[PDB]
Amino acid sequence: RHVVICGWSESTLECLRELRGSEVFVLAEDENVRKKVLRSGANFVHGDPTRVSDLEKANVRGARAVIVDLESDSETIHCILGIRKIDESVRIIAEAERYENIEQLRMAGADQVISPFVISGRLMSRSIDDGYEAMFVQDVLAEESTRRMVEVPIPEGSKLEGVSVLDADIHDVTGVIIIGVGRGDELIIDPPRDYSFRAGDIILGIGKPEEIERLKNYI
Amino acid sequence: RHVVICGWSESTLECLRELRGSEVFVLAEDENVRKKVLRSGANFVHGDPTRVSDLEKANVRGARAVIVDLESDSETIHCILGIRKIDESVRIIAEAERYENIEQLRMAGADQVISPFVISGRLMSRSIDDGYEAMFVQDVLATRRMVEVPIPEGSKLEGVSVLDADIHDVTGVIIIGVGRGDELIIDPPRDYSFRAGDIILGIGKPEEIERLKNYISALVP
Ligand SMILES: [Ca+2]
Ligand SMILES: [Ca+2]
Repeated sequence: RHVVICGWSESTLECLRELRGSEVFVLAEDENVRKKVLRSGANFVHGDPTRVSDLEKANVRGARAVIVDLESDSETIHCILGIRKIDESVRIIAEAERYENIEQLRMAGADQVISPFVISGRLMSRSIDDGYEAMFVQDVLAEESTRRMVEVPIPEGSKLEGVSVLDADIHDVTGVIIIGVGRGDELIIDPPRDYSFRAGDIILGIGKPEEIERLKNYI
Repeated sequence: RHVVICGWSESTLECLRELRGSEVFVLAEDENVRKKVLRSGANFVHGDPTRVSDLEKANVRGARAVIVDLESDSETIHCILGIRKIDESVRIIAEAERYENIEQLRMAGADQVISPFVISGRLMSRSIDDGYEAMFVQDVLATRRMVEVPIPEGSKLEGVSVLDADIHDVTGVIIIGVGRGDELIIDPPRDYSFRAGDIILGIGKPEEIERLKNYISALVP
């Protein structure tokens, strides 16, 4: 389908770059960003992210997801309320500028809130002696990285359905390091050898392209 | 030792929550942030982070590290230059508001640059279907968290390989990578050989982390 981005910022620019090859619509009030937006691989809709009519024009209804990052947390929350009037099921991902506004965004309808400064501050605290942890985080989240983090869903009828982590022996078989399994609303990091996989489970792993393809085929 | 923070923002506020117990000096020009800075646990120094005299009284010389986060790109650069006039080796970690200034920051002397909007933008792109990757980055940076453990001189594993070390089964800590020199080796091969100085990046619970520390300690009287 398509993804809709509300607001044009250093965060949303990086997001668009990472969605290369995907259809994207960017909705913003500053008409001067159209060229960069087009060059960046997306369609640009000039409008107000807090206005239902404009959110509808940017094709919010039925979108795979809507990403929101307006200049202010107050503007961001108004946009979320607006999206929910159009599609109460579409996934909404919003950026919070200040920690004190996170819950407000969730209440408005955000399914996920990303707080750049909370992540940066935590990384700052972990970088007093060296920068390996920050390096790890920034790199595995990049689609272009040689060894990156991938999400692989366990399809219905998978050979691993009902199979334990131990028996799946994924790392030796694929080369992919399993960091966690997403099931329902939670994430199980380093699942016990006992853990039994289920269809619908999301395997979070790290590996090179080759190893990733192997995991997909294995799964 | 002690850590110095230049400037004040939501990022340094969060950093402080993480550095509790450690001695921290915050140097900032807007006197309006003094209240919050003291409540966060840091000693406050009102001054110009771009001025050598103010950086010196904030204890930059000999610090463990200096974290720099100023709104101005130019000011961040000026701050780094000031730090380098005082201490040529102290670790400098700077925040970049815009991707385009990352290299100017390194040119000035920053050892590391953190780009909040790059990390956020990538997480946005990875969160289209679900939020597990974001859930990961959160749960690990704050039962199980990511940790760095240095291989000491004369360490038991100093010379042993990943296959032989079988650290995950022995400690329960999952090894996500090894830091050596200035390169990070993610998921070290079976043939990889631990060396003194290496930094092991792992995810585990406090007890599993402790097991790793002892499994890695040096054989010294
Ligand atoms: Ca933003
Ligand atoms: Ca900042």
